[PDB]
Amino acid sequence: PVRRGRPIKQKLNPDVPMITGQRVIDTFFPVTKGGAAAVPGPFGAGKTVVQHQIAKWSDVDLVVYVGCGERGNEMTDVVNEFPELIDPNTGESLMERTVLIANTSNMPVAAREASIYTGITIAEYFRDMGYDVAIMADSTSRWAEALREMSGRLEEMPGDEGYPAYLGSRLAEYYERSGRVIALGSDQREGSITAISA
Amino acid sequence: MQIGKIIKVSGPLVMAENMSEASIQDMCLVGDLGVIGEIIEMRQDVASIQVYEETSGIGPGEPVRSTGEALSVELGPGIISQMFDGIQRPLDTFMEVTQSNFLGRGVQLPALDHEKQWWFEATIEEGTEVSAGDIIGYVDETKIIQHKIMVPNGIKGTVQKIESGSFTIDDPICVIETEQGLKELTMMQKWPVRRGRPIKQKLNPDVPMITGQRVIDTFFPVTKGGAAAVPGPFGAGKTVVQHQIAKWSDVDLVVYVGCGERGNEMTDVVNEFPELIDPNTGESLMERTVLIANTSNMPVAAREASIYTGITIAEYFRDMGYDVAIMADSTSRWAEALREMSGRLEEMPGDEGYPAYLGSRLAEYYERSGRVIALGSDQREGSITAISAVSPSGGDISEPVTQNTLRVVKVFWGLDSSLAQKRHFPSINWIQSYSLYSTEVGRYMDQILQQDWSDMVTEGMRILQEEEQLNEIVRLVGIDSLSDNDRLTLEVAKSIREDYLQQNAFDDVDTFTSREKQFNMLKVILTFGKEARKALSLGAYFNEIMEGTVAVRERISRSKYIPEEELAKISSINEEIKETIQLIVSE
Amino acid sequence: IKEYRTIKEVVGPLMAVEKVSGVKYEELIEVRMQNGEIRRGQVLEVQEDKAMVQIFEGTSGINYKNSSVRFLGHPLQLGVSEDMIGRVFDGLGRPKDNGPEILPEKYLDINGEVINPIARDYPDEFIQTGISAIDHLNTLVRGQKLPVFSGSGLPHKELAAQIARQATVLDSSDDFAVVFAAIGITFEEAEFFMEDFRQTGAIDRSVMFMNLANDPAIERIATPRMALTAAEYLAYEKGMHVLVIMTDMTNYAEALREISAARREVPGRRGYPGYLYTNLATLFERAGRIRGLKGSVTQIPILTMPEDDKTHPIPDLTGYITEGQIILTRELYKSGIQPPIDVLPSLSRLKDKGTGAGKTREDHAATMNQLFAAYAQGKQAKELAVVLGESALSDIDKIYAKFAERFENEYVNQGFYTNRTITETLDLGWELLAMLPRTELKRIKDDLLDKYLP
Amino acid sequence: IKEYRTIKEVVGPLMAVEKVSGVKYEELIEVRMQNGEIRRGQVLEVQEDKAMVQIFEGTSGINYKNSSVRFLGHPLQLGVSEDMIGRVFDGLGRPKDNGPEILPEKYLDINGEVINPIARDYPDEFIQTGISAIDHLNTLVRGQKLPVFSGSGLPHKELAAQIARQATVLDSSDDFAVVFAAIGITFEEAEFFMEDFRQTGAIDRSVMFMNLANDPAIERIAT
Repeated sequence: PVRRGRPIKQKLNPDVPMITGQRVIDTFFPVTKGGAAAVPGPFGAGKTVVQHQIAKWSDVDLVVYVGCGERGNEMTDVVNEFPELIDPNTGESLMERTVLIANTSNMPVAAREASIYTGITIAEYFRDMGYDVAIMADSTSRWAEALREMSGRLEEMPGDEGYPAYLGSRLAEYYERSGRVIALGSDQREGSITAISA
Repeated sequence: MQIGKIIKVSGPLVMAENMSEASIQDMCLVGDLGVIGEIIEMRQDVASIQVYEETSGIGPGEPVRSTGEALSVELGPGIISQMFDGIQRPLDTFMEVTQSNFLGRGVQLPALDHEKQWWFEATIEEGTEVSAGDIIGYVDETKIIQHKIMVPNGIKGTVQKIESGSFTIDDPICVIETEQGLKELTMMQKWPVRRGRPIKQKLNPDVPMITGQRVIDTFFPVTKGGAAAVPGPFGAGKTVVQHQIAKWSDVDLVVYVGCGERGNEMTDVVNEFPELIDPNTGESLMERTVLIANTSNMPVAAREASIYTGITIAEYFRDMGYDVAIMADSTSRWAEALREMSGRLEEMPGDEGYPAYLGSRLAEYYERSGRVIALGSDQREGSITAISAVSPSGGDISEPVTQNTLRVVKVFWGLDSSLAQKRHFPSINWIQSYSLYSTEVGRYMDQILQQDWSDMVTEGMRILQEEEQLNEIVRLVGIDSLSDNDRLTLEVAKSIREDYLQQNAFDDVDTFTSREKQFNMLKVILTFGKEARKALSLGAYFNEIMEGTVAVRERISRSKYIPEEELAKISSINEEIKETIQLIVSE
Repeated sequence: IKEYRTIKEVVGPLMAVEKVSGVKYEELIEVRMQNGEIRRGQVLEVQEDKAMVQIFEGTSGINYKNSSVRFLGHPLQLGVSEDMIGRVFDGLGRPKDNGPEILPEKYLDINGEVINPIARDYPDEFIQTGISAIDHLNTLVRGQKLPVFSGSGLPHKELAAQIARQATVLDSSDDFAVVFAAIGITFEEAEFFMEDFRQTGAIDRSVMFMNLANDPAIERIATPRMALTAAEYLAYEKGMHVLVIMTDMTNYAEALREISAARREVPGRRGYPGYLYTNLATLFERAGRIRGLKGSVTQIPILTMPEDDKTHPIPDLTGYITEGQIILTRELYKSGIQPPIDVLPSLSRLKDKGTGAGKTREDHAATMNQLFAAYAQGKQAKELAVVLGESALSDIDKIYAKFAERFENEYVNQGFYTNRTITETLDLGWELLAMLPRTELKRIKDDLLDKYLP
Repeated sequence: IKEYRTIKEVVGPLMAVEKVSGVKYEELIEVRMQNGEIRRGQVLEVQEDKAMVQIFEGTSGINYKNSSVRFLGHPLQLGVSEDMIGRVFDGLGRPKDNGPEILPEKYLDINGEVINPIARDYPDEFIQTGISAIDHLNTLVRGQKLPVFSGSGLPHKELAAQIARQATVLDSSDDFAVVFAAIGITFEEAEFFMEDFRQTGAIDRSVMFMNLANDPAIERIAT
């Protein structure tokens, strides 16, 4: 199920810092394996180039890019410039270690809401195998506007700026599923899901 | 006996069938527990009850019993020196019967002691035709107050049998032959808290209440039957001013009502109020005080009906011919409970998240206080003076409940935290406070002591208002660059502040200042200003006045400690001031 | 108990059960599905033979035809016992840690009962938190409701953990305990508490109720009532000095609006329920002393002010039920001040009850007002220095400016693992007053200067 | 004449009378309670044999079964007469000055009628109020709607009393009258006007309608 986390032995404290390669992050504002990080990414700030640097020079084993209600023109850029990224060690295409999810803005609303839950569920499957996964959510703001649309379709009580009153609980359920945990099994292998959102 | 059956329980709302005999606003006992509830809506035999206590553990099929009466209050011997909640449950007896320090739900106890033996001394004569309010006897309930037994409303007939003996509040003490037939009367009567006690005639209060507090009784006086609003900012000593009014005011009874309060603030009232000592009798102040105590955790209806219970009790003693003083703390926390009750009824939100009838409920409260002509052939007079405290979050006085309160009341004692930090007690802002009785009280004052008291208060206030304008100029140019007339005005105002406005409630003599002591104290201060100003226009420097008037100014400063039987020592200051000033200009 | 197989409607987290009798309001239910999954629930409304229930875990995957409902016949209860000290429980009291399950002495409703106003006792004795900003300037008193106002991302979890370790009563004949209630916090904060409480041995003096952020919203609302029920049991029945710490109280209000939005109820200010003031008062007023009883309940609720605004409904309504606040500012945290406690907007309404000789030294209130007034002019001169340079500052204005700098780095900034006794805090306050000349110290009496001033 | 003992529902300030006939909108009613208390009310909605009414004095303590409703058949009216000059009435128009009630010439709906735009005349003559600012900087004219904006605590109470005494026309070829309407004011404020009007003799050429703050809001609207 896409709205239900995968069972684990126990969740651990995320303490191993993730080697992102970027000097500004790894020195002053780092993120550990299984930690979370938010990115505004305004116009002209070059967040497109930054996301690729975190997607290529990160010691994670798998990358899950999720687009929750993104603009189409922006989305077709990510579609094109992702199989071009070369792997630092092997040298093959980055798609050999990447599961991509793409939703256009004019696409069905429920697909844009279930997008953030699909990638985190797939990342949990690779995490149970013992790999360190990293899921990139861009842009989580458009996913919040998808909830605001579904809340209006169900005639729910308005919250702040129209967003539903359970917007915080839905966000909490998302980031709480990611992290450095101990997968199920008789060997107690460890995996991690580092969450980066725009 | 008619019993209803619960058909629905949804949160604080419980609906019951077989309620045809019950009427709107009647109290009920809901469920096996019997939790207190009130009928809000009623359609056919099915009534909609708003339960006041917790409804957890209550389901359909449980019995519901209607008391056959709205929220009432028992009025008889045993009501004084008792601490009740909003619905007038005796906290003292409740704790003993429960044998626990907590409040269990479903525990129903009578407000008064229906088993205590009181000696009823009958003053009425047999064969007398009596109406509502006619006094048939009395009971010495406390050492300070004599509880007077009066004929309840609706009873009108001829007394047939009256006897003096020790009875309970349930035993019939008198038999009256009404037009319908014989009816018995006891020492205790019930009355709905949401209905005002009938009066013969309402009179405007033109007699000032003697609180003994100089700043109040002089500049911002309240009248017997008026209403004063006090805002409570932390650290301003509202408790001290409330205590001084409760014990020094010339009122027969004092009713203290706690609508809502922090458990530690309400505990401060429960401990410190019984320790107040009535000055005349020397007994405890509770011997003439009825206290009502609620907290935030207590039911909202008890918090909302707190001021209506306390003012009904005050009306009960008002009809006997007594002067009662009712103090509510806080009306703001009462308004919060009112808004929560409004939310339970799904009512439409008014201005600033308050029910649209917020001003009406406040007007219905203060319009029950005042000097009235009570019922009965005696045509005796009684009064109720309201001293309500307003607590606004952030200290803003523009909050709805204060502006609606100030639209009705005529007195306002603006407490100031900045004055309390300067050790200025009572911390009452003399520029922001006001009283609309100042003109009528001034006429009363000039008549009783045959002096121009009204012209002195206006001058004393004019000097204080001139000090404020000078302080703004002082901050810009300095104190030294002022005329000697301006320098004298600042010292005259400093004398009014330190020697008159400031009084210590703990000092044995300074805690209370009689009316004649207030007159001579303000006169010697104004007399010094007149004689100094007159000599200042004769070529005398301001420094020269202060040099040769050190001994007299100190005697003026310590005039607040002169005993009441030594006011001649405060009257001779004027003759000393006159001789000293003219001696200075002669040199 | 018999099972009911009549489920007429399933609409969201609510569920309609029919043909039942003897069902009461707010009682617990258990739902057995086709799969056999067990899910707790609570009755929200019952009329005639119908009954409306709300499931905690959710309503996903439930078939109305092939499911059953069991009515336990009791509301939400907590098995209180003296063995709860040293154990970690979930939101509703189940053993969260891997320890032996306790044998309940009794079961109590989480709502409790209201304290009799004449039975409540005034706060008197002083509680030493070991923090100079909370022991000297904003003293804590037995039975006081003194909250902490913080911001999102500010070190309020280290502060709450520090007070739980250092809180003590200076009397020998007493038992001290802490009831730490985590409310809708993340795993990383929950891991920080449970690990720190066992690292310093503070868990041996604490009863922890850990409620996560992904836990159901019902458990988030029940978590305070659960912990407060165990708090009143240890204090009023076992006679212990109980200190209650709640975090996060903003998450509690966020759970009320989420529930209020599901109940289709009308919102009040800022969408929060109109009964937020009363629902919070139900929790904060469950504290204080009781006549004849040695135990007491003291509450330190920690809440995060949304948008760092004090006029927000959550911090505003809390000020109407509590007796002060402890403000945490980001500016002090930017300068490494730990704990970042701004003493200017913080206050304790009952601070005068636990000071003076016999509860502290004779110079507690005197140095409090002098340090407060000196730190005011110091930050006033610092703010005035940015506007018109450092040239316009006078000699005393530069002295007070250096005072405010040292008052932050040496007095307030003590570290989250430094337990200053009350004597060290007062002696340190006199050391900082030594910067100012004796002429500036007007409030302190001349007899006190000759005795303590270095 | 007809007395209706069929009260179906009592929901808040509103009652529901069933099996009724001939009830019109805004019709004034009169509720006879089971304890002899009489409360008057107004009709807000009427359909089929049902009727929704609103009680002025409130709904407290009303038992649906043992209470009756009397439909008077007339809307809110006022007993107009020349004998109203020098008398004090309440919000509903009933006597208040402890004086003998007077018989009226006719009854008129308080809603009034709209003046025909062609039959209306322009204001033509000024009114002497005795106040310098009202008679010079500003000017009052016969038929003008000139309000006084004030605030809480301001002496707008004494000003309205001053104008009522000093209002006259020069020369006084025709009669001058003053209709004073007190709307939801306190008792001491209402007792101020009554004592001031009788002391100065301004009551002799004025009619006073006094509605207190503790009076029902319906009376405050009809005042």
